[PDB]
Amino acid sequence: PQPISRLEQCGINANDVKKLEEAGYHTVEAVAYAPKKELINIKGISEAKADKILTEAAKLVPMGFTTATEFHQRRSEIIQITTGSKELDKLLQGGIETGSITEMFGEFRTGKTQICHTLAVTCQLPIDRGGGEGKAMYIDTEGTFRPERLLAVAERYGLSGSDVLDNVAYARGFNTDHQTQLLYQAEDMMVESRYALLIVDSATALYRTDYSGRGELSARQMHLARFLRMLLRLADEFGVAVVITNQVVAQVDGPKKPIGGNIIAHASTTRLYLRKGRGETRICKIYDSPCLPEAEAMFAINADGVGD
Amino acid sequence: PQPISRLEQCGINANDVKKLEEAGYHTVEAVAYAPKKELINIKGISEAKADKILTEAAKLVPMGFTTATEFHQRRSEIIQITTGSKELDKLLQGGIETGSITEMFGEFRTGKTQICHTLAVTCQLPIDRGGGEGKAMYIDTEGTFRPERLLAVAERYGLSGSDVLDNVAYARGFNTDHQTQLLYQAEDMMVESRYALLIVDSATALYRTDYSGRGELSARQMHLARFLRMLLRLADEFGVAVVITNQVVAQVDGPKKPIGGNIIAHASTTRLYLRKGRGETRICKIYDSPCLPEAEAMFAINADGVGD
Amino acid sequence: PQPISRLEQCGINANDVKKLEEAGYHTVEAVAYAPKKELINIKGISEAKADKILTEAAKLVPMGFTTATEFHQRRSEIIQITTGSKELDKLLQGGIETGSITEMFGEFRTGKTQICHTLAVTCQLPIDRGGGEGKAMYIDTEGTFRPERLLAVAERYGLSGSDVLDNVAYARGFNTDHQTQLLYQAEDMMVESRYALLIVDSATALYRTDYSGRGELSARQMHLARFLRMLLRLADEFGVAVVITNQVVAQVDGPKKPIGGNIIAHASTTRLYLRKGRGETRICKIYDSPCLPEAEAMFAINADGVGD
DNA sequence: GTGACCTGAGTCAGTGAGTACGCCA
DNA sequence: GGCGTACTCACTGACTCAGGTCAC
Ligand SMILES: Nc1ncnc2c1ncn2[C@@H]1O[C@H](COP(=O)(O)OP(=O)(O)NP(=O)(O)O)[C@@H](O)[C@H]1O
Ligand SMILES: Nc1ncnc2c1ncn2[C@@H]1O[C@H](COP(=O)(O)OP(=O)(O)NP(=O)(O)O)[C@@H](O)[C@H]1O
Ligand SMILES: Nc1ncnc2c1ncn2[C@@H]1O[C@H](COP(=O)(O)OP(=O)(O)NP(=O)(O)O)[C@@H](O)[C@H]1O
Ligand SMILES: [Mg+2]
Ligand SMILES: [Mg+2]
Ligand SMILES: [Mg+2]
Repeated sequence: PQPISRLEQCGINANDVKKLEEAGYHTVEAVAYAPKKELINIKGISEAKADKILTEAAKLVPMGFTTATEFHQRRSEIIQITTGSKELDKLLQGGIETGSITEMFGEFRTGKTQICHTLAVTCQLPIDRGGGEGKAMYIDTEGTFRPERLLAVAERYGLSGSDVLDNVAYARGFNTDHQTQLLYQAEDMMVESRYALLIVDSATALYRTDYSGRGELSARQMHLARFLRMLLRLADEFGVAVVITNQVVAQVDGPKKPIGGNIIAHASTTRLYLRKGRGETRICKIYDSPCLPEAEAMFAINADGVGD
Repeated sequence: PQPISRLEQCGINANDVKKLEEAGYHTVEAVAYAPKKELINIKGISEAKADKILTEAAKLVPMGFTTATEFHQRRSEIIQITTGSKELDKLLQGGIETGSITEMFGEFRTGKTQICHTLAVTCQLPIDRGGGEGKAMYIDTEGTFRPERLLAVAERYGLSGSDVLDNVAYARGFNTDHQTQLLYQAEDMMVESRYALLIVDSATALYRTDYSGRGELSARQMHLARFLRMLLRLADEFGVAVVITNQVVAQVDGPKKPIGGNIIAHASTTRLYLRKGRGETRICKIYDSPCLPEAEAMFAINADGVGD
Repeated sequence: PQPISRLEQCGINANDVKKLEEAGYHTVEAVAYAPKKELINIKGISEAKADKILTEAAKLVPMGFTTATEFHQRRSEIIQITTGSKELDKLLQGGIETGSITEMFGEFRTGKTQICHTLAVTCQLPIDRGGGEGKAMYIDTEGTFRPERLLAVAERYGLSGSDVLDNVAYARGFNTDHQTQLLYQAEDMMVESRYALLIVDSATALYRTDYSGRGELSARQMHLARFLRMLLRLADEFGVAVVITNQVVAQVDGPKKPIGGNIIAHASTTRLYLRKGRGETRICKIYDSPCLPEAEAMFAINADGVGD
């Protein structure tokens, strides 16, 4: 957490610091991730303070050509502890690749919210369970968040108390504004919420309800792309696992197809697939990942705890 | 391959040469390549100083009319870094020419970063396997550069695990402005070396999330043109391949076209479309190349690297 | 044509002829075309000197009216260069005409470079079959010169060998001032030897990438007008077939119009819109030509060249 | 042979750029 | 297999002539 408040000590005007904090941006990394074009439109920042803040931000962080040795060493802060029920974290080697946009693009009845609760609990798994991690956020656009499931999966992982594992943000969207403000206040600049989980339950569901037809596609997807960029910037800020879900559409043209299309196809790092099949048990895929190979898995929910 | 300070050794004022060095010109070609307008825009340079700088620059480097057979004998050595797949480096004649800019685009899960990952390693190779006898300076904006592959690459090529990572230069470049900036830092830090492959993985991932909406589109494409022209400058200046990769959007008629419009369409020399095929096997196509004919590959993304 | 120092040997003092030799006036036709306002601003020459050199040049070069009947005699023996395709041949009424500016624009992968490459070899074919029997100059601005593709054309028509790469002269413009300066250097290489093609592989790519905004819009259109003026001077004093190449831009208001605006739109006698057709086969439609219809035709790019 | 004085009058336009964005049984 | 809508960007500079009137 290297925020705009620590930027004050660098010699930056306090008034401009607060007038940037009142905007979306909250950290030196945030402005260093935005052009001069985005800084030019903040009222009270006029074409000179923006540039000098750009130079100060560029000098403050080592945002230059490295050799990636340090990048592999930074891989150590990143843990994939998605245990689930069976064959998670073994065949699906990367369940939570912190710093990457995991995307459970799946189907109804195939346990996307259930696995989201599992993921939220596992991101709170202590150091003894293969690494201890924090928790910062949960978006509930479709209004399906039952912390009773959190308690049930807590008992699965050996957690007696689930109120400690109660996710720090039960925010909801109600519309396409993707909960603008929480990305801004919850920039996770405190001492907690480091290597946390940022769940967006049905991130682009509301983009389907509110935004409608071809007449609103451009605005819908540009809003979506700005939102996904905000997610990616949040992930780049320290390290956080951006785990989102998504629903399928039906290809009447002549069986799942992306919703959000190529914006979410390219934005998300490790995109994922879920299937029901036969019996109670359901199948997944390992689908997109620059590191993992295509494969399938095998899992089932229980009442006293859930896998995938 | 002649450092800019050598013009000072000719007799040009030391203050002028250093102020040009921090002006974005780090080779005797950098000053010669640009027009007088950019040199004039530099602080401390008048019209006369710029004119004498241009004359002394044109004195050294041959800006003349060499017959096409001279260029053909220059074309005997092209290096043509191999791809790793027998069919892929057969569709490409010998590979990809060094000294021209190549672009790879496709939908998700098409192995653009896979081709980059298994084609940058093939540059720090003896020419016996179509190597380049150079290094890499992979630049990557989305963080698709997952280090697990980055250190699981080297088991097939015949090289140790130490001298693959130690021969790449990775930064992030999480801005539209940071792309050209990183190009400048790369030029000034790699003039004193012998590189064979500069990779700009996602040239246009950052020209969507950043410059949102029309009206803001023209500045987006002007910045893209600036970046692409400086990119092309690194080809004549250092004789390297500068492979970039692209993305797609749904061309809603009311399904596959590259982003960047007609600015990335023209600057690129060779354009490769990667598409998911029947099963794990991929399909590559020659979209837009000056010498290469249109044909399809069938390369398969294997664990060691792109094979067939 | 006659070189600059022809009447000077018995006329003006050789010193001022060598003084104006730096100003890029390497033929007495060029001095004839010269405005007095553009000769007062060069060093050495006074009012009386400028007037006397202009009177001498006007004595050497015809300047007034001429009955269109005799100019029809000139136009009946001009040479039209074969394009390399049989169907493009009749479409362009004998192919690319000489002594005038021709401009083919289009999106990528439309074969604009490919037609120029085949034009560079068909520049040397005999008078009974090919275009002008002369050395082909290839001022190139994108680096997409492929001598290999030149050869494949040489196998056809039975002019194989590197004897076609010796005739072709290849420059490489690196900016706008230099692309303009290269026409001063190219000015003297055509008064001493026969050249029959003035391919500027992209007339406007560097204008697009050099002058950034709207503040530079008046400047760049002025400079481009000057460049097209010297192009027209070359075309109408050497009788070379200038073949410039234009890119495209996308209309956002409502769909691909060429870049350059009302300057190059008016100042490019013949315009072609090459468009991709189906498969490997592309289409060439006429856009703006004062003497041939606005139809559209067919062609394709093979491993041999741009033929059927 | 001696002996300086007095400011008026405005002008004349030019240059286009730049695509995005899936949907539904 | 019948489905549309979205707008903002700016800098440019060189220019000349004209005179004529007196007494102590
Ligand atoms: N506690 C449980 N025990 C066993 N099976 C369960 C349990 N909870 C849910 N399930 C099963 O898992 C499915 C959950 O599907 P899920 O995709 O999470 O629901 P949804 O309504 O599609 N939510 P979302 O996809 O986030 O919009 C249910 O339909 C049941 O078949
Ligand atoms: N070890 C491996 N063995 C086999 N296949 C692998 C292996 N690692 C990666 N792959 C495959 O390579 C594919 C390419 O990854 P991909 O999703 O294209 O990365 P990306 O190019 O960064 N994504 P995008 O930007 O959407 O193209 C994966 O989906 C796997 O199918
Ligand atoms: N040997 C060949 N055989 C057949 N077709 C070929 C061959 N070489 C190139 N082509 C075709 O020519 C196309 C390229 O045309 P080109 O003239 O390079 O377009 P351009 O618009 O000038 N390129 P850019 O630099 O992106 O503007 C390729 O996409 C192929 O379709
Ligand atoms: Mg469900
Ligand atoms: Mg890919
Ligand atoms: Mg071309």
